[PDB]
Amino acid sequence: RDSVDFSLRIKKRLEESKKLQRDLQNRIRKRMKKFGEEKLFVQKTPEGEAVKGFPEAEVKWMFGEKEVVVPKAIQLHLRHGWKKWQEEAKADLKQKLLEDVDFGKQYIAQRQEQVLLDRDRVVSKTWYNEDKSRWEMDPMAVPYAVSRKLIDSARIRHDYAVMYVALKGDDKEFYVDIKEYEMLFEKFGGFDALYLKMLACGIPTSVHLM
Amino acid sequence: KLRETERERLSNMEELERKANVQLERQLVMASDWSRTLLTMRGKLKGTEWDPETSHRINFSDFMKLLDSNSVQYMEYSNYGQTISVILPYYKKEIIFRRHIVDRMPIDGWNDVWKKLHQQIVNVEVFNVDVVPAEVYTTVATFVVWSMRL
Amino acid sequence: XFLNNLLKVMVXFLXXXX
Amino acid sequence: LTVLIKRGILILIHKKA
Amino acid sequence: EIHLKIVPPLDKVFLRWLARDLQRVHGFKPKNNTRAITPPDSYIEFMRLNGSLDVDLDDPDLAHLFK
Amino acid sequence: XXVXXXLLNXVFXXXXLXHGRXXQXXXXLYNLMXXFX
Amino acid sequence: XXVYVLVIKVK
Amino acid sequence: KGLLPIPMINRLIVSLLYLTKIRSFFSDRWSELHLGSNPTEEQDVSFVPSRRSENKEIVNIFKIITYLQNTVSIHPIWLNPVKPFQRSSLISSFSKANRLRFLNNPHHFCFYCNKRFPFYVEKALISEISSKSLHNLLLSEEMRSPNVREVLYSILF
Amino acid sequence: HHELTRFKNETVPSFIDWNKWEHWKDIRNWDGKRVAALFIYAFALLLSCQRVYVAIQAPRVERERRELTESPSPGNIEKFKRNMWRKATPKGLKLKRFIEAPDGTLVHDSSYVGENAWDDDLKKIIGRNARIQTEAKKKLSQDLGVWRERLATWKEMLEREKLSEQLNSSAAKYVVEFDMKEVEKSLREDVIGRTSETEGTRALWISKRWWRYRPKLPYTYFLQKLDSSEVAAVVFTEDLKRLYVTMKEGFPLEYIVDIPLDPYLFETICNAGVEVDLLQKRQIHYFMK
Amino acid sequence: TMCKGTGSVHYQIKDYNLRSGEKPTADCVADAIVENRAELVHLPSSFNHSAPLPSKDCPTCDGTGAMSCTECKNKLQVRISADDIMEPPWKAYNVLKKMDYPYEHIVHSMKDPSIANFWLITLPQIVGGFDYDEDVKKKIWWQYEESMRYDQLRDLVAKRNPGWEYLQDALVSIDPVRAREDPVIVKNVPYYKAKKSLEAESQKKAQKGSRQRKWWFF
Ligand SMILES: [Zn+2]
Ligand SMILES: [Zn+2]
Repeated sequence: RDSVDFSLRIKKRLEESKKLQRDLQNRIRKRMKKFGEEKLFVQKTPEGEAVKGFPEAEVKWMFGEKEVVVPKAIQLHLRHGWKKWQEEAKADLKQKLLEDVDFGKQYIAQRQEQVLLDRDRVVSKTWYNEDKSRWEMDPMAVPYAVSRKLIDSARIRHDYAVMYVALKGDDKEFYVDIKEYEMLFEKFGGFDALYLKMLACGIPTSVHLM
Repeated sequence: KLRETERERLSNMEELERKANVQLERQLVMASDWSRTLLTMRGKLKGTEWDPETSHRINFSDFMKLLDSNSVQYMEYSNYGQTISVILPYYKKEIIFRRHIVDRMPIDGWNDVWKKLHQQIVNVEVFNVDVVPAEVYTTVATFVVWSMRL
Repeated sequence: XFLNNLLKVMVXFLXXXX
Repeated sequence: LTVLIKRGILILIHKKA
Repeated sequence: EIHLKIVPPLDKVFLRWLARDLQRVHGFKPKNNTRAITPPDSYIEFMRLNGSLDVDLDDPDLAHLFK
Repeated sequence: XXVXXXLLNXVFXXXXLXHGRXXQXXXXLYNLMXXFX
Repeated sequence: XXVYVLVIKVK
Repeated sequence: KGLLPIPMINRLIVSLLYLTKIRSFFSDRWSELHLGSNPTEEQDVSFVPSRRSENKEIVNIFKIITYLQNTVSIHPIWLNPVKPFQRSSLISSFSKANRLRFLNNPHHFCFYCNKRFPFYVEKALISEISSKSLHNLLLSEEMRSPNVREVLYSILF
Repeated sequence: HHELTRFKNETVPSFIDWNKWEHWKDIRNWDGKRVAALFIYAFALLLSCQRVYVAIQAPRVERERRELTESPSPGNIEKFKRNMWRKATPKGLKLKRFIEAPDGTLVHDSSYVGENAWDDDLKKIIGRNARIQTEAKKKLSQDLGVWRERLATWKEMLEREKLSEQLNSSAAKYVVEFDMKEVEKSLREDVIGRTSETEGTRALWISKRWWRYRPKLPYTYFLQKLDSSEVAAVVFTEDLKRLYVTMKEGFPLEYIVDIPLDPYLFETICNAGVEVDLLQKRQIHYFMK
Repeated sequence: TMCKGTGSVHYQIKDYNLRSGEKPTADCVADAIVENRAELVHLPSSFNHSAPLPSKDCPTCDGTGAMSCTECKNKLQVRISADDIMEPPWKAYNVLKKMDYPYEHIVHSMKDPSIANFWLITLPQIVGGFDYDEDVKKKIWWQYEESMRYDQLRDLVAKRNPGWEYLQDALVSIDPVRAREDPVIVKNVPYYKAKKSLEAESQKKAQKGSRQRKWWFF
């Protein structure tokens, strides 16, 4: 009886998801019929080289001479509501942090302890290579410093072989390599994902040739 | 008290029995090795699986068709898995074993192939090759053949 | 730049020689 | 051992002979 | 200073799938006449662990003006 | 019978795996690629 | 037969 | 460490959690795992015991062979019912069980009595900077060590 | 072959298309050929089921007829099996036995002696040891100065239990269960507590006794030998083509094998728990090549 | 890859231009096919379809399944380095580095709280000589409990509780790449449903026959 009702609830939820998908596609068609006529077809993969674990059969939707991709429906509506909940939680915490003062100083002190521990952890993993006499740090812990906005600025060499990256509260431009970085991270994107992560977070990088 | 001496003496004979048995096992397996490498050289193993004859080659699709039906069970290996030859029985009642070198095992079947190999493999014989005496013999024999011609 | 200020006011002191 | 087929192909082989 | 190039020597197909899945997960569609949806305890717990609901002390609106 | 309360809201594809950045970061990602649209 | 750890048969 | 990935180190957890089945976008977990780990828990190679072991083998050979001759002849022409459970440490059995779930086959090399073995047992500087900026190295596409370069140069010599 | 290709291309796809289930579920339009196919399936199932009934029930009646024509306390026997099972398996390793019933359901064997082996409850130090012959036992007992029906009955019920366990091992599956506090204890005991003085003394042996001899060993023998954990040294060649072991019993102590490359070699080498080192050369050994 | 190495792809007629005056008959489709007036498309065998389409040999692989790399060109098919006499261990590592050392034999044992807790938290702390942090363990366990959901719903479907088809749509919705491969998800629900009722009718008819055969010998 319990599993039967669980099955019925799952059926109703997927029925609502399919109905939302149908009405969203109807809205998409109504909104963008102003441009051209539909050319729905399953375009067979012309690559023949997708050994990178990439999907096949790129569905090419043309409304006339234009391009458009069919989107998800219920996933977007969940993301909108959850982003809204995130924003209202931030607003509530901000308001209760300008109303309260004691928990305000406790909160900033806890964040100071967070930053202190993060700095100690990220600077426990460096060395000074006296042979070539430069401040060298494990490139592995570099995205960690990227995730916690620890990177001040990055100067990228030509031909994308090595970096010179500054740290906040410090005056050293550390020398960090890329070849072993991609040798270690060939499965998550590597330097491409790294560069697009400094570009997504707006970390200032300068292209220089030496 | 002396029953403990009985127990320890039977423990000694048990341990020595295990030692003799593993000795006999190792003696048997090197004896089989010497028997194989001796009986192959008189032509008595010719036509058998250990010393088969060359026939038509086999492609990749035929090879996984052989492997999926658990047919190929005696295999010869060379050069990092770039060359694998399959040995199969053919009805001649005489039953004769034949060699077919499989064509272009492409790059990367191994993660599945060794997944399916271990279920049907009974005996591997890899023909690992030396390089320096081989080249020495090749150049000396080339001089010998051309000197004999001239 | 708030994190930069907080990192500036309590600068690190470590060693680790290599 | 390593055969040289024309148009420059080096084919690896079994043991020898 | 800060500079950039619209023509990087990076990979191509990975950028194609990055952009396509970015369009597929967001598109352009916003919404305003909607209410907040309460997440499950799993989602809330993981976002607490990543500190997403950590409030904006970085901005100088009123968060860091008093301190 | 314990996970099913959350799994019913977790059968909704996988948004938590989809969410991996901020809103402003995603906006910058959207605006900073090429001008094909 | 092989090895058939509890969670294959229990769940 | 690249031959036996198990340390008999943090790549283990990433390999068993994330890598086993597009972008996946998540490299921060790796760093958060390894850097979120605080360690809180004689160069002399002795040659004597490995020399004494084979002498002990030499001593045992006499009795073993005499017992074998006295018992067995040759002519010219229980426990848990899985064998890998025997005579190993407990963790050897714990890690063998993950493999023996699918790989039950021991390959069974106990049979030798074919036609191939007749015998049977009987148990009883103006343009230099322009040249610098000109050169196209932006795509690497190579994918070692400098001493390897040394021997390559010597071999080319 | 010419007709076989046309068969595979047209008939079987159209056979499934006719046997498709968009019209099968509607019972009001079932054609005669559909009913003929239904009868074919029913007759095949009847044939297979009756055949397997007869094939399964035949050896049972065979053994019943064999028993009909052919025709020291139980606590002590259970304790003797307990002592042998304590001797055999390490602590922290339980084995449940399920019996395959004729109907098709796996039943739990609660009387398996692998279920409660490690759980607690002058002459008997000898009665719990069947590892020495009765002739030697009697010859030694006379030399001790001190019942043959007891050993006879022990032998008889020993062979009875042997034949019963041989019978019950035909249609059965087994499930292992672990005792992780004991697995963790063995971990602390023999993995971080492995204090053998042979830390890296495996390859320099090869380098020193280059002037020894090693004969050839097979592959599947090496796998089956490593599964039972009789190997305390595995020393690779740099190019994944050769092996030099230093084995713990027998003569000669060191062999040669050659290896095809499979991950499960790493898996079995680590599952046995064997020390792994690396034989590193100079450059001059590769430079005179 | 387009046959997934099998060498037998499914040939399908996508669109057929029918002459004005006929019906969509399989014979007229074949008549258009023998004159090549129907769209012959090749589909990989990876897409498990409920109807077995006509499987013909793959035009790309010539029945082999192995393709030479077109990036490797004939002019650049040759090297000049003495690699065969001087094979180093890095060639052994290069052929080694694409077989992945299967984690699946332990991962399919990790569907249990005790085993996955031992492998996931404690054993690295023991061998390495360190300790985790609280948020690290929490994120590990949270992502693991997110990962276990697919085989949870798989086990729920496999019991064949009434209305398992809704749970089966849940299975195909939570994670598609694993859902396209498992045999536990039947492609056509009415097919297996009426095949189950047909097998039931078959087994009762079999027992009635096996019982009525016993009343002719007395
Ligand atoms: Zn093909
Ligand atoms: Zn190529």
